Amino acid sequence: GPSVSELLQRALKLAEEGNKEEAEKLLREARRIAEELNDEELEITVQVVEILVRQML
Amino acid sequence: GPSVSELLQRALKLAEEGNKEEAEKLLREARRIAEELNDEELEITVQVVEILVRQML
Amino acid sequence: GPSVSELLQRALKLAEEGNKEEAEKLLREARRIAEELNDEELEITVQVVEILVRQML
Ligand SMILES: N[C@]12C[C@H]3C[C@H](C[C@H](C3)C1)C2
Repeated sequence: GPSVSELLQRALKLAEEGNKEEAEKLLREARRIAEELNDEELEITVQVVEILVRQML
Repeated sequence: GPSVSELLQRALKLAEEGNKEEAEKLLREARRIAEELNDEELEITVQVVEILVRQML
Repeated sequence: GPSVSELLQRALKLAEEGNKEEAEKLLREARRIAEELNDEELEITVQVVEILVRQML
C-alpha cells in the first residue's frame, strides 16, 4: 500500500494544484490508516497536513 | 501521562473551537516534555503545531 | 552536521523574522540531507515546513 507519508505528500501536491476533491480523498484515506492503527504520530501528522491543505486550497 | 502528540492533538482541537487559553497550556506542556527529552523530532512537531495554533483567530 | 529537524526549526524562526533568504537557504540544506537519506518521514517534514515558511513571507 501507500504509506501515510506518501498519501499526505500526494495530497499536498494536489492541493497546490487546486485539486480539492482528490486532495481531500487522500486525507481521508491517510486518516483512516492512522486511526485504524491507533498511532499517535500518524494521527498528528495527518491532522497537521489536513490544516495545511485547507489553507492551501 | 499524555505524550507530546496527544497534547498537540488536543491543542489543535481546542484552538479550532476557540479556546485559546487551554490550547496554549497544552502547547507549553508539550514543549516542556519535548525539551526535557531532548528529542528533536518532538521539538519540530511542537514548533509546527505552535505555529498552526497561533495562526487561528 | 546539523540534523534535518535542527535546520527546519531554525528556518521557521528565520521566516518568522521575514528573513526569506536565510530561511530558504536552510530549507535547501534540510531538503538535500533528507533526500540522501531516503526517509519518507523526513520528506513530509521538509515538505510541511517548506509550506509554512513560504506562507509567512
Ligand atoms: N513528524 C511531523 C511531520 C510533519 C512536520 C511536523 C509535524 C507533523 C507533520 C509531524 C513533524
